[PDB]
Amino acid sequence: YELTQPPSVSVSPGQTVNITCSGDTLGDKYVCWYQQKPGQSPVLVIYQDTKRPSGIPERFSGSNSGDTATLTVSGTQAMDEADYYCQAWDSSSFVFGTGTKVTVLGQPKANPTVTLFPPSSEELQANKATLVCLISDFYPGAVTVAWKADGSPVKAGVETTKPSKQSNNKYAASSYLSLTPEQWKSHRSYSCQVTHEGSTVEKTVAPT
Amino acid sequence: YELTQPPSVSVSPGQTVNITCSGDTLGDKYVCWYQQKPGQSPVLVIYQDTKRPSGIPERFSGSNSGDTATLTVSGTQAMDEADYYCQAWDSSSFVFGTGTKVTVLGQPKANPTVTLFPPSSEELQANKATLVCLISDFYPGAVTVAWKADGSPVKAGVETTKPSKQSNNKYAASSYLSLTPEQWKSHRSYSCQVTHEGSTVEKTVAPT
Amino acid sequence: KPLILRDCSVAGWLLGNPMCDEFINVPEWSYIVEKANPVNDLCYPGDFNDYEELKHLLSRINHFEKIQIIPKSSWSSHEASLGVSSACPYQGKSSFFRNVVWLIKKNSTYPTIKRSYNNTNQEDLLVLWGIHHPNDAAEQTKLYQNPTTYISVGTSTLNQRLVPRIATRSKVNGQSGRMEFFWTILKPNDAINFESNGNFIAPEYAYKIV
Amino acid sequence: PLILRDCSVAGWLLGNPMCDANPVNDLCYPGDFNDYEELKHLLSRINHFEKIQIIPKSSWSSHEASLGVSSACPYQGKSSFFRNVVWLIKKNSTYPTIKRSYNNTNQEDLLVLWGIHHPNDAAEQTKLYQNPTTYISVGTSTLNQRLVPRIATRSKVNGQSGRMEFFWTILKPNDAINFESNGNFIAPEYAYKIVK
Amino acid sequence: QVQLQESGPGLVKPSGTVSLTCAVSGGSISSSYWWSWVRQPPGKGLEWIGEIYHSGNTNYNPSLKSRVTISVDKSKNLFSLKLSSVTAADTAVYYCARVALFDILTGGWFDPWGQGTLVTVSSASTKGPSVFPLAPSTAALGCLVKDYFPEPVTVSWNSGALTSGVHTFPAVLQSSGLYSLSSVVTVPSSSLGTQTYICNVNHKPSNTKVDKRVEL
Amino acid sequence: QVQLQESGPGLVKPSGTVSLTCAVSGGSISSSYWWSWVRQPPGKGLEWIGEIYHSGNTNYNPSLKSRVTISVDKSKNLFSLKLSSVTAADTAVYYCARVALFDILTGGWFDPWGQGTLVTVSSASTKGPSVFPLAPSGTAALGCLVKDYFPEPVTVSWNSGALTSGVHTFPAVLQSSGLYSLSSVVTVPSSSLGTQTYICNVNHKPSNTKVDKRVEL
Ligand SMILES: *[C@@H]1O[C@H](CO[C@@H]2O[C@@H](C)[C@@H](O)[C@@H](O)[C@@H]2O)[C@@H](O[C@@H]2O[C@H](CO)[C@@H](O)[C@H](O)[C@H]2NC(C)=O)[C@H](O)[C@H]1NC(C)=O
Repeated sequence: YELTQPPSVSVSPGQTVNITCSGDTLGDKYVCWYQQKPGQSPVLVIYQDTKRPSGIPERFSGSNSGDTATLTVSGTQAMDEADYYCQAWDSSSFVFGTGTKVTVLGQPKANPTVTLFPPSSEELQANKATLVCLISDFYPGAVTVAWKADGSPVKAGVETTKPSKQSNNKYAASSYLSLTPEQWKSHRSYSCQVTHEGSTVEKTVAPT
Repeated sequence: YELTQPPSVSVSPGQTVNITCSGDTLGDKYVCWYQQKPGQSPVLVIYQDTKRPSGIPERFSGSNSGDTATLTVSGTQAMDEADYYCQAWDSSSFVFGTGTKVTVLGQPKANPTVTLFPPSSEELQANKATLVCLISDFYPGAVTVAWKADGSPVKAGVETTKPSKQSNNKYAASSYLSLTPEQWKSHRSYSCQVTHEGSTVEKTVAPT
Repeated sequence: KPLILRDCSVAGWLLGNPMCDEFINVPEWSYIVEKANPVNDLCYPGDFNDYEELKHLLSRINHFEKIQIIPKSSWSSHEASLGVSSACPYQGKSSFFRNVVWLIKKNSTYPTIKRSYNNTNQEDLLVLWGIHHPNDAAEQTKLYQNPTTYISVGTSTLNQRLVPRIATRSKVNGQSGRMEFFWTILKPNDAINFESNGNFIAPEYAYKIV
Repeated sequence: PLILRDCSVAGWLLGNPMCDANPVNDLCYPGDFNDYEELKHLLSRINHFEKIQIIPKSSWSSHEASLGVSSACPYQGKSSFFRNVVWLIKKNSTYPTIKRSYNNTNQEDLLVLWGIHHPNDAAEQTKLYQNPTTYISVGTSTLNQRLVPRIATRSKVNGQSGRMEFFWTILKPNDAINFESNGNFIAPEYAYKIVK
Repeated sequence: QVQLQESGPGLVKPSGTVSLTCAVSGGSISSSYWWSWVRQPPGKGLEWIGEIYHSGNTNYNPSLKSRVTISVDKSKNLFSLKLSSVTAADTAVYYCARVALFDILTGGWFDPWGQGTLVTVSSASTKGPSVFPLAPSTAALGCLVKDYFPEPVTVSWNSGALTSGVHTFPAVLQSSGLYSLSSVVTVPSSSLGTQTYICNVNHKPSNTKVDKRVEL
Repeated sequence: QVQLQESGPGLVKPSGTVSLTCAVSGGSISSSYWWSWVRQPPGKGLEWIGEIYHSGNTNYNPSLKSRVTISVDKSKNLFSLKLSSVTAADTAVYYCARVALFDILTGGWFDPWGQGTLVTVSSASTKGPSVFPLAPSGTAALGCLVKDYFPEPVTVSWNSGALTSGVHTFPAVLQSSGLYSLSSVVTVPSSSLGTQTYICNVNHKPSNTKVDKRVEL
């Protein structure tokens, strides 16, 4: 059983934000919601679809219908910026959603700049090959990176960092594709696709 | 349960017209009748076989026996020209008749002229193929259009407009047979049969 | 154990008035009595012949039991479920007394009914039946097809022939017609005979008494 | 003879999970048992008592017959319900109208039990049965019952702010019991053969 | 007098759900009446969908029973319709009506009706029309205005100069979800070679203006 | 108020066993609650491991059932977790939590959670990094790749601290080998390429690594 969430959502301070959670016949199950801030433990904000624990502000509310559960935060505040998870139960297993990052907009939106480096000639001599994709100067700090080899998706050998705040307060991230010299020459093209706020930017390198 | 009605009837002004409704063992059921004018809601004229609602003129009457119910309108007027439906109940379901269009003859009978257009040379290049059958200058405004491919009936891809009044007050209607360029060339002939007042007129086209 | 009625009258409960509010779990009773003033008597308006006598009779009774004597499905030439009225609603739709059957015409025909039930029990049977007095001639044809009709009920101690009085009457519970209900005590080994070509309200359930 | 300990008569008939005089537990999910005293009197003069299945739980192909459970009736640490009766709830986003009838073709009287759930609030009514306004119709040749669920928040008994009302009747041989409901129906699966 | 009023989304995408509500004024939902939904596709017959009683009791059309739901809100004095998994065949005008029982026998009559509301089932979005010539072999010629969305399209001939013998047919909704119509003009055969004919198609929703000359 | 507290090693060699214990305060284990373990790898989602009741009854995640065990000590008011045959994929923050049943329906909610504890699964030891040039192809971007070092941190400067503008040093990444890696980039005008020399200064004190690399064109 899978609970699907959007990876990230944005909301201006004072506005209302929606967090969705999808699963098969979710409307028959009771859903719960947890808030997690960086470096802290999850906090129950909504249990049993619509119920609030004591000490939880009234602006938090939840609902469930069909195959989609929704956490709603009205009059959102800066302290509400966190990761949010939904959870349900199915066949002797508790299931957590993939998680949604909620950003309260405190600065203008910035597009990411993408730089892709092919393996250096020196690394190839050491019988190694690492593709480096650098992502910087973007807001909010949410990003999806996808690697492509000859137009086909790549999962093996991909390692990616979590977005981190720069000095300017604009987030940055990096992604590495580790290959062998043989694998590197095997394909004719490689791509580093970076998705940020519905916009996808890619860079390309070719083995010569 | 099916309730069958005649598709159309004609009647001179001042004369009496009868509208029949047929179904299995209809004589045991109470039948109701509704008047509907174009773009308006149905209007109850007869309920419980013979009863008239308040505001309904006395010249309207109904009867039921055997397997056929009859709506009767004596001294018909121009304001009585409308569609009429019968209605009954059977096995937890309400059932409406197929409907009868009652035309009060306000002008001489006119035969329809039928023109069938093959797909245009421009449309075929746009990877489309539409046969257009145009029917015009006929009275009363009642028509049955049937499409044939190599003499065989066609229902799929058929769309037909309801008869509409021209400037001269003679009704017109149109029917479309939508095909793919492949489907169009597959057969050697296509036909548009038009039935009006017991008389059938047809036109034929062939891909050349 | 005694049967104390609430809201529903004796006639209403015996006939099986849908509108009767009563929870009832034990089908074994000694006797049956109604409240001094019943809220609903008959859902379809009409009269109950020898009502006072019947109520008195069902008071001093040692055992009261309900039994099915003529199954509704046994009417193979007539329609036993379609006949209903808005005066006796059930779950929003038209219905009828549960314990008696409102027979109406099947197709364009209402064949003459010849049915007889013999009391093979060891107890006296309380059998109820009725006649429908329709609104007008048009309704007579609509329900029973035949214009001039009759109901014949015979036992060893009873000889009855009924003719429906067709007349428009004031609307009670939305009905301009009426129904007249009759009853007799069928002794063990005695049989009751029914004959009708229309307007017959036939029994389905009777009551064993001691 | 069957001498019961700790569990009540109502508890044993319904199938209280912890159950298998003064009873510690009457109903695990809080509520009432109508005509309880009368039932006990009836179950006194019995020569033979036997349990029978009249409506298989698997026969509910359009409704959910196992998911509905409460913490008030625990079993092995997890939520459960009365064994002999079925807590029907919505399957997917739908609760189709129930029209079910069982006819007693045995030679003995049948003790049939059923119930209605009075949910905590409106939000719970929709969650369990989907349909907002609902009813239960129970009919025999001698019985006519129509129930409407009373939606109200009540004091927590066994952790529940809702209640259940249970009913019973004696189904005579050749007599049939009919059920109709679009929600809040706690349906019988097992009935009891009794002999005077 | 009792009045009934339908309202809801007039455009619904395929596999989606038609969601309608019927407001009742001048009377109470809590009556001996039943409340029903009836639909009618353009230029076709009436079809009973289902009904509901204030107690919650419902009855549906068996052919629709799989994907239909009817509920009632006594507090707001309305009842509603839900039709899921919709197709092009579900494009119709939807009526709500009040149903009254006969004094004797099953069934009832529908009075009064609501004004009705059109629900279009199409996955289409704003699109400009293609225009093709309907060339003649008196004679008849016209223009075919195909695959546009949504309504309406206005067609004139020679910039409004040619109006006699001109008939512009109603639009039809194809199974693809795109509308189509034609505009024809009947003319004498001898005039064909000596006269030029130009149709002027206009589709405001997409701001499309197409002029097409019909040749021989 | 009920408080839960995780405790355990935090460093585990591959093929070894992660052994954690959860102390329960403010409440008794012998309750109607269930007691659960949940883990989260860095920058990833929550994953349910399993649960236990005070009677000893358990339920596990089917994907972990092969190598996971959960026990409970009613007397010491704690419950514990054993995860054997561990890999780099088992490096995560582990939470213990209290689970309460809904009044109606299956399932439950998690409250309260423990503070959590990090368990690192890596056979890695102190290792020096390799340094490779990231040559460029209006401005241009060039950098240095600092690969396969342990442990943190690594500092990178450019032209011995003379060049600080346009310099961005990215955070480290934890590879599946258990070894860190990062990059340091600097954006410079394209025209200056060839008329200017750029040198990155990688330093990894734990291995006494001082590497200067000139990024060519
Ligand atoms: C967030 O979503 C709500 C939607 O409200 C409903 O609840 C959801 C859980 C889901 O079931 C939706 O399908 C529901 O519509 C938005 O608020 C609604 O907006 C609609 C207009 O589309 C309006 O008709 C409703 O009245 C609104 N309801 C409320 C309570 O405000 C809201 O706009 C969404 N916010 C964002 C930022 O997308």
